[PDB]
Amino acid sequence: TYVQHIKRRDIVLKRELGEGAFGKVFLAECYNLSPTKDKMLVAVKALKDPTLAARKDFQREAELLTNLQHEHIVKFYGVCGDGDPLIMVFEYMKHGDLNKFLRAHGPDAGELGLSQMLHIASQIASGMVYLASQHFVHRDLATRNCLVGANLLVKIGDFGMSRDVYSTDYYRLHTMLPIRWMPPESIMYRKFTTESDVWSFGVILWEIFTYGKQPWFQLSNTEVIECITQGRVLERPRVCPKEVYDVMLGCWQREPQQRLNIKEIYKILHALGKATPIYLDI
Ligand SMILES: Cc1c(C#Cc2cnc3cnc(-c4ccc(N)cc4)cn23)cccc1C(=O)Nc1cc(C(C)C)cc(N2CCN(C)CC2)c1
Repeated sequence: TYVQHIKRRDIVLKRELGEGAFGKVFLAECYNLSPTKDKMLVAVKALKDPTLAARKDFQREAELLTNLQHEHIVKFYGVCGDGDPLIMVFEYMKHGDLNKFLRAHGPDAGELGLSQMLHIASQIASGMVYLASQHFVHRDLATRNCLVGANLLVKIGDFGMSRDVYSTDYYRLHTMLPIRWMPPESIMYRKFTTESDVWSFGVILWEIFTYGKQPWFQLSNTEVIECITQGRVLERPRVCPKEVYDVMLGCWQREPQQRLNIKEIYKILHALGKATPIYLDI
């Protein structure tokens, strides 16, 4: 597909946010982008001196995000031309990643109410309904890969593992894998499907209702693999309503075809809310 072309001259970097496998991410301003062409905040990913593999991954990401557009998928504005660094431009989400957001509202840090937790969950589920409709399998759904904007707006992205910060969330089972978020068939057989994404969503629900705590925090990586392989599941958080835990269990059926599908999950989460927010388009 064609990707929108942003001029390098129109981007002004303001602050560095982090670095992944695919280069540094910055808060920036961009001109000539908004309908008024007035400057607007964006996030910029910059890849310096990219290898061939990095260039290919950059192109794959740009094409994917041009094609996958939805209210709850991270919004992508375009790329700069060929050169160094390679630059990709995203919508700025001012509250950052959902895992840090959840932790900032947790007891170990006011707090988030049931309505707010369900709204976060429902928005992620909505994004996943869209991904499933495009036959896109994400493989790394987790709150660390979701962004939070104004009005508790949550969108799904994929940032990968941190380049500069120590992380406990990935383990080399080749490739680093988010094993704590994965079902038995993904760990044992590398089978990744919409159904393994549903498993991960159940783990996201657990993250939300524990304010971002790491799944299986009490277990080493080796113990996690054995635990998941042997069919143990995450325990119900004390502040988690039984109905919400029952949705998690619906995600965590050992047989993938017995799991709730994400459309079913979306409907349930929406019925579970006492006063589900109303979505408008004007
Ligand atoms: C949004 C984003 C960005 C960004 C951003 C942005 C805008 N505002 C903020 C605010 N905070 C952050 C922030 C700060 C700290 C930390 N730890 C995480 C995020 C990022 N922001 C950077 C790199 C990659 C992406 C991104 O999600 N790329 C993406 C998305 C998708 C969708 C279809 C799920 C797919 C892909 N793929 C590429 C790689 N993947 C393995 C397979 C597919 C890449």
